[PDB]
Amino acid sequence: FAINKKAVEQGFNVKPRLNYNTVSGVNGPLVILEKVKFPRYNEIVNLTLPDGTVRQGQVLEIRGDRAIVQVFEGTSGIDVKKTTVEFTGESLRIPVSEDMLGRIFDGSGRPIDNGPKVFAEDYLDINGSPINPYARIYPEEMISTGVSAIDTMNSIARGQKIPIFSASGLPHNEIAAQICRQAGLVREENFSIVFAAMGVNLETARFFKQDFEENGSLERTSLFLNLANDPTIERIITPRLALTTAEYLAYQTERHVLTILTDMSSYADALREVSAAREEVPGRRGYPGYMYTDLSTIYERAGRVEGRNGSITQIPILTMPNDDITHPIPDLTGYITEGQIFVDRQLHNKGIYPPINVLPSLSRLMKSAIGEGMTRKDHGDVSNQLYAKYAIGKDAAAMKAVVGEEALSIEDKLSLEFLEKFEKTFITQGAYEDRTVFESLDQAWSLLRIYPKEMLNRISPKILDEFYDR
Amino acid sequence: GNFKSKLKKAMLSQQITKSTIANKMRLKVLSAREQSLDGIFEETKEKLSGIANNRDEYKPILQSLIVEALLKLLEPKAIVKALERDVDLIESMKDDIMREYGEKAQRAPLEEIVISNDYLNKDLVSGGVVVSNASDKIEINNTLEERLKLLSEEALPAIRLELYGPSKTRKFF
Amino acid sequence: EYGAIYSVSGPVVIAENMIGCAMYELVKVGHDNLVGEVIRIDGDKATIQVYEETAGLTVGDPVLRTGKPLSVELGPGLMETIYDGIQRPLKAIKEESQSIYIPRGIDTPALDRTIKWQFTPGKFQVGDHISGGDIYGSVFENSLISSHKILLPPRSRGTITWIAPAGEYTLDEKILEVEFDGKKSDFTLYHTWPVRVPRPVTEKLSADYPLLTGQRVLDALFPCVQGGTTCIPGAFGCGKTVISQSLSKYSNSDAIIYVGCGERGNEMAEVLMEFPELYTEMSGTKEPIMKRTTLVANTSNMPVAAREASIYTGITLAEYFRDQGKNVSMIADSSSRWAEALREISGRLGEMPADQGFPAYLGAKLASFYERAGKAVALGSPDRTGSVSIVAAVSPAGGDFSDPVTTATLGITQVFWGLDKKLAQRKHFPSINTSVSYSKYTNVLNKFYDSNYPEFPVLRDRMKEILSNAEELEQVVQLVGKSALSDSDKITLDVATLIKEDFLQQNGYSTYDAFCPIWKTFDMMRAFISYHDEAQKAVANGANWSKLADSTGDVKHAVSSSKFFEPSRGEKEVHGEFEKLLSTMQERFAESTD
Amino acid sequence: LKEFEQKNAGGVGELEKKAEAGVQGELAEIKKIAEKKKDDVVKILIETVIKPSAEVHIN
Repeated sequence: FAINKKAVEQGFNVKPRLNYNTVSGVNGPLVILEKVKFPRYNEIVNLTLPDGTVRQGQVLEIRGDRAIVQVFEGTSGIDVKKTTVEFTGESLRIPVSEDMLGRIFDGSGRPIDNGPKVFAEDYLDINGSPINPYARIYPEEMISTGVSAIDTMNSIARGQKIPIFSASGLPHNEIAAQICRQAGLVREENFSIVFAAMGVNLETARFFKQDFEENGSLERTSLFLNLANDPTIERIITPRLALTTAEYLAYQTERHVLTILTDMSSYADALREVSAAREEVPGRRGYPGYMYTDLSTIYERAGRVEGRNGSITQIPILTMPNDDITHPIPDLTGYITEGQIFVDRQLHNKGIYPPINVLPSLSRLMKSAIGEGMTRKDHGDVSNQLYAKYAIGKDAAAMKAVVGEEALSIEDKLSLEFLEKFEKTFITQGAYEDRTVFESLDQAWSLLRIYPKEMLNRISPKILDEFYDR
Repeated sequence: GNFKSKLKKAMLSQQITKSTIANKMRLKVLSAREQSLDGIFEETKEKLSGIANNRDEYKPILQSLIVEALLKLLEPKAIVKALERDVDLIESMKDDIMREYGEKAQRAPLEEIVISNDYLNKDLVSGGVVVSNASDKIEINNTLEERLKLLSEEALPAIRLELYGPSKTRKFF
Repeated sequence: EYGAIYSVSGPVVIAENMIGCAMYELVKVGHDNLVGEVIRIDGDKATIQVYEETAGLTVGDPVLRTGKPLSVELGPGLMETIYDGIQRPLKAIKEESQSIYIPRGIDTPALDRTIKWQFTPGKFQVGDHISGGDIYGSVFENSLISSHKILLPPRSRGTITWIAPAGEYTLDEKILEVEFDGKKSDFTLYHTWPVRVPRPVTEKLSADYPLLTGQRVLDALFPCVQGGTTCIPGAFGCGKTVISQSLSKYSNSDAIIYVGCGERGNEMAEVLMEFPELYTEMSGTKEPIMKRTTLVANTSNMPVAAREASIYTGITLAEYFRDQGKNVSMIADSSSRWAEALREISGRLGEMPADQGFPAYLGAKLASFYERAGKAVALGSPDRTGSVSIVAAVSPAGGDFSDPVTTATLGITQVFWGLDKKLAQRKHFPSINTSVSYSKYTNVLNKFYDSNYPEFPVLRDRMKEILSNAEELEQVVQLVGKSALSDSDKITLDVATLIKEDFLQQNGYSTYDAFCPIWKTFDMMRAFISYHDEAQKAVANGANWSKLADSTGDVKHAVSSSKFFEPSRGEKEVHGEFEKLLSTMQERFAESTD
Repeated sequence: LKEFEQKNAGGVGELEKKAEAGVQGELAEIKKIAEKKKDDVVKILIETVIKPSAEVHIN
């Protein structure tokens, strides 16, 4: 109890900071100082324009009495005679407290809800340290979402980094809204949700706010809003702040935290912007040849620790800017993040909400997540048979489109019928409709029963004998 | 369909109302805490103003302030800007600091000090000093009020810990 | 010497007053004595690569030399132990610091200084003459391995003066004192060795003994041999983990060094507790398996530099063990991440890159790294022999599958295992591509086959020809469907489909879904080829193939279920079932042949 | 529909007390603890402000 006193005893310690006026060169988002008396690497500074406005920035590289500062919030109106730059001797920090729940912060982590300052219990370096893998708990405890497709073919365990691959003009926002509306486990504690909004438009923000107010979950959540009308440079910081806050909450309060990272595309764009001016070697498509490491740093910050009940699950939102999967961003993400959720376009074109195509999607952790005691043992082989039948229906329809029904065998017609029934009754569900995993299994068995006992080959004899009938 | 829509609307109205109420309550609580902190800061400013008015206390404290500023600057020359009514003690301790700068360091003592012929607004600061490089390009502010402002945020976690005791919800620190 | 941190830029540091140093010498930097390496010499200024984070540094900070290259410790306690990229026990660090994080600058001995090991004098006595790399006594380590031999480090010889007696000794205690030209050498249990220098050896030798893996297809079509390399390219979710688990849990290797560089980490979070309980009765009923393999991990969040040092550490340890004669096989997560690190560090240095932005010396790096492997005769008076195999994966994501890393790898590899992706969406595993893959060891493995399975080699050619015909025929199926197919063509199509479904699937986890011995695979070869040839012959002699298949019927189910047998049922019951299945199928064909 | 609406129109009035009753407790408790610790905080703050320090940079 008193250990907090021991930690914070250093607080009553005041150290001054030098005021430099030595602007020696500036080119866009870079400023150069001189004779700066042993500057620390990657620390923070504050700028006072002659008008009387305060900006912020950090040092990026240092040589003998020459430091390059990076200014997040613009660079216009920079003189050489009325510039006040003062160091801080530290990397940027954040006022952290459990109190922030129910608060709304800008992209710079400042209240924008007409509220006062929050009396933080501590401060943290925005960037974190890697966790020893020796103290990592492998995921378990499958998570319900009220959505047939995910809960039936791509089940999710507590603690997981899985992206959503969508394209422009898709309801991904609404999908996430439903997911947070239908959180929880089938086997409780209401989830604590962190939302990181970077480079978005007003309508999306207002939609999310109204959704949270409607569900009432707002009171156990907080937001970081960064729009398209704000400096790009600072845009890369918001995910770091959100992740640090999630770390604090989960691993110092033992809370189950759900994080919704939005528009990784914009984050990658900002990375490329900053790298281009820095003149780094372009790895591919202009993106620097090391952004993979940054993505790893962002994504590998999730899991379960040995002695911490609290858990953090990351669901970043990714938009491929070609309606393509070969784009570098999703490729690296797939190399990084276990599990993945794809989003269909034809189903949306066919007005089938939620438009999802299971086949490209994959969950690399659903194996252990499912099992006996949480679901009937058939669930897995049922899903496998569903995959087989679905793929057979797809390619059978494709080949029929060339030859037609005349060259089709009966099993082809069965595949087409199963495909149509599946895609028009099973996957589809209303905006406020949820299904238990067992109900989903019932639907899957009912649809499968169209075929006879023999065609089902991905199922062991006993499972067929036990579940082929009602 | 109209009934279902209206029922959803009623749910929205109730949720909006309750969320607004919760926000108002939390804002009021936090504002009250802020008011308490502001009162504490007012008392601290009053204390600083009172202490600045005793030359006996002001002399050694001022000397230590200037010594710290110089030991930060590490320069063979320096300039000092302060209030006109404080120049007396500065002139008193000029030589003392002249030797102390080197004493704390291991190089030769300082060379010279210039008292700038221009002074801060009285209302701006109750007391303190502002030290500047001989070139008047690098300067350090040790004004007591600035000291208070700087401390009012760095030490805030300990302040809140004292005011509200244990966190009661942190199980690893 | 001493110097100041003149300039810092990310993972690159520039010091001064560094005149007596040599490139690749270890150095301590910063107030926390972080580790680094020397690269460039600029008079007195030197550029240091640092294996640790930054932002705590500032101009004018102290630096220290070490007067030694980069090395790792060799001796006891290496096994069952998980280290970082620079050989630091993660568990010990965690349980000492009492923190979940990984504090920077933390330094610990590479090997425990608390265990007293049970040494016994070996083939030498007091007052002898010995040479470099000679075993002079052993020490018991584990139930699985109970004789950890101890030998002089290379480049050391002379006449020994005294040998220690048996008993319990901590590794730090001297046990042998030698006189080359004077008593200037006393040797404890363990020692160290510079990573960059491959360890010596008596002489290289050919490698012909097959390397078993249990996987049906690999041992069938593209076998791997003890001593030699193999690349496994593919994208995410390509079953690479499946092959890793299979080869780790099942093999004849006398030691395994699993290496994880730029990996998900959670794979560690699963395997670590999976590994020990996955008991395997190697060397008889010896349940423990973690004694069969160590593991060094290097997650993505780790500093980039370590992602290279890890590979050198792993190869060094593998060579060290092979020096004892026990066969070894080291495994890599992805050299692609290593290439990424090399490119990033070279770019930060600023030197002009080669194609794709990669440093030109990458090819030479890979060539030497693979050259380190092979089979040879270990140096030493007892005259034992060892051998090391190697396998690694690739991460092609640049928009092709001929990226310079892949090309360089293929240039030195003998076994290639291409992987598809659609098979994953088809849930078909292993998801290898029989269309684009090859091996170069069958020629010599024919000798071993003739030793034990002389019939075996002559079957695989026809086996693969079946598939070749399958994809030669599928074209017309897409074009105009099945309109002019003869009975033989349908026979080939259907038998190839049956092969793909049954013989090309290790799916599931069971006795028959986890391992397959050589003999069971050979018998399945026999059954499949017999069925195909008999059906073709029966139709050739005159038989309506549609009618013939509809009448034969359950032959297909019988042959397919043949795989569902339990491997290792005494090699007789399974053999008897194969014999009776063959007899039944041949008789059924004979009745239905005409 | 009108009858249902009549319920959401009179809902005002209760929320006032429902919130204010709760708030007073914490308001008073914070007030009392702050009053108790005023002098201690002031003392420590003054001591810290007047604290004399003198440290050359590490380098």
